[PDB]
Amino acid sequence: DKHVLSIQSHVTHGYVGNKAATFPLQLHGFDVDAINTVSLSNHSGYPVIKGHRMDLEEFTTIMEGLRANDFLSDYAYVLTGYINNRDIVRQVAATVAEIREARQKQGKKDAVFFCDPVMGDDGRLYCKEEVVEAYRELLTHADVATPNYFEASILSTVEVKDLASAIEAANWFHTQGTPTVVIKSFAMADDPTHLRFLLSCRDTGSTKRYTGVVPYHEGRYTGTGDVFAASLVAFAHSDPMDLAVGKAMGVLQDLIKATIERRELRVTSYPDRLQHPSSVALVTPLP
Amino acid sequence: DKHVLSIQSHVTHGYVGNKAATFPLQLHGFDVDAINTVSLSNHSGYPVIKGHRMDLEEFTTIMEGLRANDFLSDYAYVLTGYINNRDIVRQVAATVAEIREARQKQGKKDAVFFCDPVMGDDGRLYCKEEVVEAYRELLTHADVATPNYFEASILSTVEVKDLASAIEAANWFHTQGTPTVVIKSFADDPTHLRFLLSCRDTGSTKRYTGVVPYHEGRYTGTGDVFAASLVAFAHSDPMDLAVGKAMGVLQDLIKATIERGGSGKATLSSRELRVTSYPDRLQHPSSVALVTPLP
Ligand SMILES: Nc1ncnc2c1ncn2[C@@H]1O[C@H](COP(=O)(O)OP(=O)(O)O)[C@@H](O)[C@H]1O
Ligand SMILES: Nc1ncnc2c1ncn2[C@@H]1O[C@H](COP(=O)(O)OP(=O)(O)O)[C@@H](O)[C@H]1O
Ligand SMILES: Cc1ncc(CO)c(CN)c1O
Ligand SMILES: Cc1ncc(CO)c(CN)c1O
Ligand SMILES: [Ca+2]
Ligand SMILES: [Ca+2]
Ligand SMILES: [Ca+2]
Ligand SMILES: [Ca+2]
Ligand SMILES: [Ca+2]
Ligand SMILES: [Ca+2]
Ligand SMILES: [Ca+2]
Ligand SMILES: [Ca+2]
Ligand SMILES: [Cl-]
Repeated sequence: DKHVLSIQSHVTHGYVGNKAATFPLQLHGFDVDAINTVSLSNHSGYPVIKGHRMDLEEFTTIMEGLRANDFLSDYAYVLTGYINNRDIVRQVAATVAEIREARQKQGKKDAVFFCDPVMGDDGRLYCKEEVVEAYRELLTHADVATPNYFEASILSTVEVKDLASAIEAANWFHTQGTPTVVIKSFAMADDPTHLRFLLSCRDTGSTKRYTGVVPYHEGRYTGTGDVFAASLVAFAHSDPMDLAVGKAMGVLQDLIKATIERRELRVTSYPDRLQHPSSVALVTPLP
Repeated sequence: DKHVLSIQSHVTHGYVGNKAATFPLQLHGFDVDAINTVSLSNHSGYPVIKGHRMDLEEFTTIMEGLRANDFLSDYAYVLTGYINNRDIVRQVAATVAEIREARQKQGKKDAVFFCDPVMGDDGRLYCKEEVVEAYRELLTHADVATPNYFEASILSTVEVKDLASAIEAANWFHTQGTPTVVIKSFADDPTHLRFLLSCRDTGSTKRYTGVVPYHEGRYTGTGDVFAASLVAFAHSDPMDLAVGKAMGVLQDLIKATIERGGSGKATLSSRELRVTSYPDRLQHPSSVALVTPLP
């Protein structure tokens, strides 16, 4: 039951996408079955990016092999990240539905679909508007979504700038049909040394909300969301979602503080820290 | 020092090529830069295999990204496995030469190129015939080669059936220009497999042999974890101890695969190597096979 289908980027150099997600999940005892939506030399922040991008036919070809060999019922978890292709984003919906059906037929626990709606960061979109709408549709089928504040803002049309606006953005995701939302971080004008996160859990129609903070470290980091979502899948397998978010945040804080001592996360260097973070973030219920 | 360029297959399901090699190398503290020569649903052993295969242009496109960002001097190790493309196999010699020149321009020690000539197993080619000769041409530029006994047999044209025949096959590799050869396993005594390590400086050859328990059944990915383990141990062990430790890793891995229900009669899925099951045993195997000098 620790089997994840991970639909994300591959880079030869550096740690984003399946390069950020695979080692942490393997360390936690998961089999990671990766579909590499792109196979590039490196992440999009280097001066030169080269390599291959999947089209829809390449994705449905891989699916045909997974289907033919009866692997689809293996996937207790689906984790989607960088896709940046309208046709493949839409196709994930059918892929998740076919996995749900194969698992239901075999009497296994429902799959948990973690959707990381990877679109941009730091005010910059890296996809066409058609990808934004495709994620709005796919999120009608997600169990968990892990947007950064920029993605939560563009999907909901709420500027996420504080806890109130994070909650309005999260409430949009619930209405869309995602029961569990993590807005991974936002800056606060009124609290400049912290980043705040929100965990919002819709049932009753009732919503349990949790918040907390991490230190706002100087500098910019790549692959933070990708290690975060992978770590969240790992912890959420055995922990309630609030404690799973706390551990995942602690993993990210150990990795960032290591990088400052010691932009690229050295995901490989602190294997102990990926499993047992030096501290957990408090994840406290809101009234 | 601990940076590997690994040119091998990617599979979604199961544990061969880059998926099999990457986790062990990461646990040993290496950055693995993977070029995925194919992106397939699963290994060639299953009834159905689907997905994308690199052509030479896709390979040179990735190399341009690595060149333009000045990453080539980082590669202290080059490891090749599944390519199954005559043009890309041919292009690896130019890639390695370019890395050696980038490294010297930065005052770095020379790279070590580990060439796993991935072509076939159990007496059957699963590569195009064209690829066999391309491996003969690449092996003259390899520092270390890790053929299975079938690959050693088809490259040298010696039937590797026993220690003497493995030695004749290894001598062919050395004459071809490969200084260090590991024939990973061959055939009394039904309950063991024997291996050969052969090191040509000198003009002299130091040979070693050893055995591992033979386990009933066909495993896939065993060569791929072995070559990755060998790169990892050879970074801080003499080659004979590195072979001993890599054999030990494989014995633990095969025993964990059997114990989780992957016996000789179990499904292909059940026999997939349990690469993630015992990460400590990937670094520190429960046994180290003896690698004893031949006279
Ligand atoms: N500058 C920062 N200081 C502290 N923690 C950070 C910082 N940037 C990222 N993080 C951590 O990484 C996690 C994910 O990063 P975030 O920027 O929210 O997502 P993404 O990488 O997708 O944009 C956050 O929840 C937080 O734990
Ligand atoms: N059936 C087996 N029993 C025991 N060890 C095995 C078995 N198959 C493979 N191994 C181990 O895996 C290593 C590599 O496997 P081998 O079959 O020689 O290469 P390949 O997987 O490339 O064909 C061997 O050196 C040995 O240690
Ligand atoms: C290919 C790829 N995947 C994922 C991410 C996000 O962490 C980026 C952006 N660095 C990227 O370029
Ligand atoms: C795609 C691929 N890579 C590597 C290997 C070697 O173990 C095989 C054959 N199982 C294969 O099919
Ligand atoms: Ca961010
Ligand atoms: Ca960032
Ligand atoms: Ca992200
Ligand atoms: Ca074999
Ligand atoms: Ca020739
Ligand atoms: Ca030579
Ligand atoms: Ca085999
Ligand atoms: Ca092999
Ligand atoms: Cl706030």
